[PDB]
Amino acid sequence: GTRVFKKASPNGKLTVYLGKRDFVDHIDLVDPVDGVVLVDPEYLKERRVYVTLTCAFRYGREDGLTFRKDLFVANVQSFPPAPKPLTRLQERLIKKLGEHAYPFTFEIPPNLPCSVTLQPGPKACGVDYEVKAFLAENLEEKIHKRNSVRLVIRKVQYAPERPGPQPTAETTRQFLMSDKPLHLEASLDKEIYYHGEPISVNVHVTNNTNKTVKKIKISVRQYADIVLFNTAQYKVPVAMEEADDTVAPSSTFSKVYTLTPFLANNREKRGLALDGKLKHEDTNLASSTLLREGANREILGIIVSYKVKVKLVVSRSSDVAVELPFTLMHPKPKIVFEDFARQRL
Repeated sequence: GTRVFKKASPNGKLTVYLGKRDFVDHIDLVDPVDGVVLVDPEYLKERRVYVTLTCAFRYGREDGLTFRKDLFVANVQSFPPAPKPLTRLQERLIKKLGEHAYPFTFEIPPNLPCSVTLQPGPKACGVDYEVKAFLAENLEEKIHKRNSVRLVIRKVQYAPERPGPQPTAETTRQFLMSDKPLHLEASLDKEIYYHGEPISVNVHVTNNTNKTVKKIKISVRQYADIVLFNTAQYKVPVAMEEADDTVAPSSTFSKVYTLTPFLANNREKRGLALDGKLKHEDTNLASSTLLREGANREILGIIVSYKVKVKLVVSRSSDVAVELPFTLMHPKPKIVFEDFARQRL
């Protein structure tokens, strides 16, 4: 039936239940983090149960950190209940789990960065979301690790396909020791693409020169800018098609090329922004960072964007190129207990 993900604290006395691992950001709002926390009463002994949701930017090795910045923290006291309406899943889970199952809910602000991990090779950085449930007498009391449970949830970006005009074409005019120019014009089929979806690139060349285009290189490039702790810029090709298609002198050429950027091909590449850990199978290339008008760019930690590049290799050699921006999003999303740990393949 309904899949519910759970994780227990090391001692087994505190257990957290969530409906999903990935909470979709719909730009306007984010899926609520609706969960339940079960507690052992003999072990409770008149202690409070807290649940914390943290969004943090981290920089440095996973394995005392080098850098960590909390971008958002939300705390809720689940036991005793604090002076909110429950969801279908929470109501269904309390009935099944019993009188010691207490609800927790967080509303993730939409302006926060989506989950992103940047692998720089043999160091790392990223934005992570963590649900932490723990039992204690107050927030000021230092927590015992066996009395706490940590679940790494993700915020993933989804945007609906653009209802409007076609994506604008990119052009370039270049003179190649010539009286008249070579005109390169390219366009993409859509503005928004999802992970695993092919990208079609409509290439148009009006070569009014006496030179010949010997080949056409089509590629998808990821651009990842680190904007916290250590300002840096990465550029990684994530898809490449080298076509041996020529454009004769004084001639017009037109062709549609299709490419699909896949993480599977770029596991070895460095400076690559992913939407999760490389070890987890549900990880894809990072989605494009949506920049709202007047938003603080710095507090997003890592800014990801994509472009398709169309390069014409000319004989003499020389290069004529255009770059086409596009948005890469997470695909449209979609009682038995399951472990929260994400699978590797």
